[PDB]
Amino acid sequence: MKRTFQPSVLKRNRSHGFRARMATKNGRQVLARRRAKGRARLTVSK
Amino acid sequence: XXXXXXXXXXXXXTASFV
Amino acid sequence: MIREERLLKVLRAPHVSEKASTAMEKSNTIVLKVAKDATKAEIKAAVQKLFEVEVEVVNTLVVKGKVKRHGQRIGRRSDWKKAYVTLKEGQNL
Amino acid sequence: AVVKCKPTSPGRRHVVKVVNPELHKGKPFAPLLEKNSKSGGRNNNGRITTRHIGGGHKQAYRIVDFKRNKDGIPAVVERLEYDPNRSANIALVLYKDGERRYILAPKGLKAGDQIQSGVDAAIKPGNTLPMRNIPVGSTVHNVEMKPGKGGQLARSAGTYVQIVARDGAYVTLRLRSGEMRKVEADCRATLGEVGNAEHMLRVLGKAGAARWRGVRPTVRGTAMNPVDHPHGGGEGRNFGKHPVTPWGVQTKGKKTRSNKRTDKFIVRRRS
RNA sequence: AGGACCGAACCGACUAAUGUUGAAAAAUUAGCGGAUGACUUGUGGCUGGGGGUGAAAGGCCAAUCAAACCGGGAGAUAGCU
RNA sequence: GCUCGCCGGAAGACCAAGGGUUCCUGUCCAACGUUAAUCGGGGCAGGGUGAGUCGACCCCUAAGGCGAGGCCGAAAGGCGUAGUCGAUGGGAAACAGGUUAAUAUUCCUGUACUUGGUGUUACUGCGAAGGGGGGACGGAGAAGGCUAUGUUGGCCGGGCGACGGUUGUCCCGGUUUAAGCGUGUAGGCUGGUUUUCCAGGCAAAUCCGGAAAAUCAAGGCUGAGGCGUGAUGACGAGGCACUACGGUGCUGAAGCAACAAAUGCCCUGCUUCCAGGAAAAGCCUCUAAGCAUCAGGUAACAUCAAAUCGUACCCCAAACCGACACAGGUGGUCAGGUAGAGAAUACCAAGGCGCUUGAGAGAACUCGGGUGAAGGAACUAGGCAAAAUGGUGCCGUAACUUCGGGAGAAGGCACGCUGAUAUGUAGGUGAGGUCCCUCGCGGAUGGAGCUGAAAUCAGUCGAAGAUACCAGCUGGCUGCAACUGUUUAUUAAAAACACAGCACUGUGCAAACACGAAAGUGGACGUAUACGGUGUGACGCCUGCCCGGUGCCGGAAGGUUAAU
Ligand SMILES: [Mg+2]
Ligand SMILES: [Mg+2]
Ligand SMILES: [Mg+2]
Ligand SMILES: [Mg+2]
Ligand SMILES: [Mg+2]
Ligand SMILES: [Mg+2]
Ligand SMILES: [Mg+2]
Ligand SMILES: [Mg+2]
Ligand SMILES: [Mg+2]
Ligand SMILES: [Mg+2]
Ligand SMILES: [Mg+2]
Ligand SMILES: [Mg+2]
Ligand SMILES: [Mg+2]
Ligand SMILES: [Mg+2]
Ligand SMILES: [Mg+2]
Ligand SMILES: [Mg+2]
Ligand SMILES: [Mg+2]
Ligand SMILES: [Mg+2]
Ligand SMILES: [Mg+2]
Ligand SMILES: [Mg+2]
Ligand SMILES: [Mg+2]
Ligand SMILES: [Mg+2]
Ligand SMILES: [Mg+2]
Ligand SMILES: [Mg+2]
Ligand SMILES: [Mg+2]
Ligand SMILES: [Mg+2]
Ligand SMILES: [Mg+2]
Ligand SMILES: [Mg+2]
Ligand SMILES: [Mg+2]
Ligand SMILES: [Mg+2]
Ligand SMILES: [Mg+2]
Ligand SMILES: [Mg+2]
Ligand SMILES: [Mg+2]
Ligand SMILES: [Mg+2]
Ligand SMILES: [Mg+2]
Ligand SMILES: [Mg+2]
Ligand SMILES: [Mg+2]
Ligand SMILES: [Mg+2]
Ligand SMILES: [Mg+2]
Ligand SMILES: [Mg+2]
Ligand SMILES: [Mg+2]
Ligand SMILES: [Mg+2]
Ligand SMILES: [Mg+2]
Ligand SMILES: [Mg+2]
Ligand SMILES: [Mg+2]
Ligand SMILES: [Mg+2]
Ligand SMILES: [Mg+2]
Ligand SMILES: [Mg+2]
Ligand SMILES: [Mg+2]
Ligand SMILES: [Mg+2]
Ligand SMILES: [Mg+2]
Ligand SMILES: [Mg+2]
Ligand SMILES: [Mg+2]
Ligand SMILES: [Mg+2]
Repeated sequence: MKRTFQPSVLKRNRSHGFRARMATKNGRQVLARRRAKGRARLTVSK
Repeated sequence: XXXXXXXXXXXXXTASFV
Repeated sequence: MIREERLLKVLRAPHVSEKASTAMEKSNTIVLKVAKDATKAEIKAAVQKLFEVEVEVVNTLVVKGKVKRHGQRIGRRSDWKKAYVTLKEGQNL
Repeated sequence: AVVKCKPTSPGRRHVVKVVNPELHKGKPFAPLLEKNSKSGGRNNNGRITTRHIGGGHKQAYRIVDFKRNKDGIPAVVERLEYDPNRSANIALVLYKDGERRYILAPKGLKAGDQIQSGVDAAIKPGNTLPMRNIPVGSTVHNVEMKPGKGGQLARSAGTYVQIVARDGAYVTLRLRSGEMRKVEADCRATLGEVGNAEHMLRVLGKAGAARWRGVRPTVRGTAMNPVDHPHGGGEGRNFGKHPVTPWGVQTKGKKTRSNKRTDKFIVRRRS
């Protein structure tokens, strides 16, 4: 049966990519939180 | 060499009303 | 393409595979490892000047590095660019 | 002509079509076309602000000359074309200098007729004149409210207004709603009735026809749950609540007009 | 001509059996309904939580919904176990 | 390696998305594989994707996003103009053959094509952020002309049959060739050519659109396909020699015609219908300002340049989404033979596989099946289930009806094979030949040769001729909903929801209303023959009385009454 995750790189980058996150301050606050936590992968972009 | 565990659980049965 | 300084860093190493050996015998084409950022043009100029040989055409491809493991640690080989440089008929290296 | 189809299949039994052989069967005049993207009844916030809108066949908009300011230039009707954006039919007119435009087709208009606009035009169907120069009691349509703004009143098929009186710079008009209204005498109007008067005789006949018009199904509030609509539901079919609207405003009689800026022009409201 | 007929692809999911620590966190087999249309589908897009969307079942909104998810107030409070 | 079995509108082949080295070779068997494993999509080490013409990218825009200034908003921010992004759409160009363990429209051979830059030469009105044309568009249906492709015959090569016959009307295989270039065919569309005038196309315009007049019986545009060329080539059954079972090298016959035939092409056509069916740029053309010696334009040569990025492999699956090497899910392209209406179905071709434990035994019981004496729903909440019906042609077909239906109503008859009518029928296709041509891919005759139903009569076997697979059970009364449709993804598909229709009511357009602190947007680029809300729910006959209560509408004299 069709599961929930149907991958698509273009949709994936346009939704959660670095430039989509940084477009707004709230997304920029996500980067600030992940930088503070020390995440190896900041965003979903490859 | 990297085993793990997972459990979600589901709920269903019959009636107990008499 | 015209600067002698740029050209001297374009060629990295020759390729010594079985395919390269066949290229020497059959179609007079040399397989080289070049800088990842290099363009077909400049490569033609560098080989023509540093080897005194006439080049017909140069086709390039990008080899993706392999993912390996050193013990229990993940790792990746570097990407590199492979150039197939076809020499004009008669000339040999 | 109004023709009823024989009931050779359910969904065709009650369809009644209005067929006018005089309408042009070819393609529209290309230079007058522009995109008209659908909205789905959704505003710039993306929310539905008017329900029961969505889908339907794609339609292109025809630029209709609602101003009629080519004064003194006679025009001849080349053909009548169907317009999906309105119930009335439109007329492609050709002026004597070569200009083409789309106009509303009045009742008696036909190919080869001659129309004229301006203060010195004759009072004849299809002619546009300032309404100060039209005899009282005449029947007109596509009536402008403000000088140069364009016609806005009585534009749908078969509609018209009556000039019942003239007094100084104002006239009193009886609109299709029956209200008597004052409009500036310098406003223009087109003589005659709007064509396609048989439009009320058509029967679409089936749900698919309304879907072709971009009309989505309407669900009665009494069929909903209390969380969704004030009429809510209840076991079986229960009502017991003075009629309302999806947002609590009382329907079935409560008046909602509150302008205070245009009432000065209403000498008698409709009844 | 047809929200026409029959019936594959395709969409749907009415009956029964099997499955119920499954082949499977809703399936398979034999049947069944629609099948030029209010059809179906690909790729993008828009609507965000007392809000959305809903041919309306309190349905759906990432195996979740009479108020999603994540973090915080927070060691809420718990005359109860 | 030889058999056997399964799929073959897939369980084959090629892709997109997604994955990311799983691809190929060597080597190894700890772990991984639901068993062993010498094997593997496992471990290790090397190798492997080559693009002016394939995509991405680039130019162009859709929905939509962002958005200088701007408008709005406690702040954050929201909306939005000019703009700038954004394909799932529009824009220049490559084909065949060969070759690697793994790549190939990317590599070699052969033969092509496109767009720019530069130079030379000749002839020369050019030129926009402007204007026009074009690009440019729906659904359904009907044929006709074609090709892919198949069949048969001919031709070429091989064969004379592990047991009856097989020099024969016999058996097997092959009979292949592209883009490009030339011709412009079937056919579709449109009257054409000059001169003249003109408040229009934001100015101008020689263009477009107009008015008149003249003259021509034609001209132009589009477009399949075929044919020729490409091609004295390539490919080609097979052959002999060598050799590491590979292979390598050389040679290499015929390479035609008829018929049938698409869901593919002419066709973005034609016809018809209402629900009335993108944009922009490239491209063509027209002139402004600014140059008119110049620049620039056109044409012919020569010449440069066409970068960068993807390119292995899987892709209905063991490589993607499902924790699994999970009986699930996943868009596009390709469409062989016999039977058949068919992409159903059965058996097969090319090709790919036998589903990662098996071996015995042949108990109960369970699952999936097969058959059944006599009876035939007595079973059972309930004919659930199972069984039965099932095709084509023809005959025949009721109440009722909105005259369409009901209806495939029910019910019945005939179906194989052989011969004859007729050594293949009617039909379809149509060569040669013979006339005619202002002459060609021509027209008219002509009928050879191929292809081919269907019927009747006679005979003939079977217990059964729609013999398998495939493939309606039917009828009567009645409740409910008119109908098609929608719904509780995952215990409810209904009488529930929707529905056309009907009525009431609001709404005069800075509309009502709705989303928004607001700007604004939707309603609608609509205007009462319109839109919103409510209830009812085709159609037919109809919808009685009550305004006291509660709402709503109208009135405004009086009583009462806030801030002030
Ligand atoms: Mg490349
Ligand atoms: Mg409505
Ligand atoms: Mg209604
Ligand atoms: Mg309910
Ligand atoms: Mg709600
Ligand atoms: Mg409520
Ligand atoms: Mg009740
Ligand atoms: Mg139907
Ligand atoms: Mg049916
Ligand atoms: Mg099945
Ligand atoms: Mg079916
Ligand atoms: Mg059906
Ligand atoms: Mg859920
Ligand atoms: Mg709450
Ligand atoms: Mg606690
Ligand atoms: Mg606290
Ligand atoms: Mg088989
Ligand atoms: Mg087949
Ligand atoms: Mg099949
Ligand atoms: Mg990929
Ligand atoms: Mg690996
Ligand atoms: Mg392998
Ligand atoms: Mg093991
Ligand atoms: Mg491996
Ligand atoms: Mg700003
Ligand atoms: Mg595309
Ligand atoms: Mg090359
Ligand atoms: Mg052929
Ligand atoms: Mg013998
Ligand atoms: Mg079709
Ligand atoms: Mg490949
Ligand atoms: Mg391969
Ligand atoms: Mg699987
Ligand atoms: Mg398995
Ligand atoms: Mg047994
Ligand atoms: Mg028996
Ligand atoms: Mg037996
Ligand atoms: Mg018995
Ligand atoms: Mg018996
Ligand atoms: Mg009985
Ligand atoms: Mg009993
Ligand atoms: Mg009984
Ligand atoms: Mg039953
Ligand atoms: Mg059965
Ligand atoms: Mg059946
Ligand atoms: Mg009863
Ligand atoms: Mg129903
Ligand atoms: Mg009823
Ligand atoms: Mg739906
Ligand atoms: Mg359910
Ligand atoms: Mg459903
Ligand atoms: Mg169900
Ligand atoms: Mg009802
Ligand atoms: Mg009553």
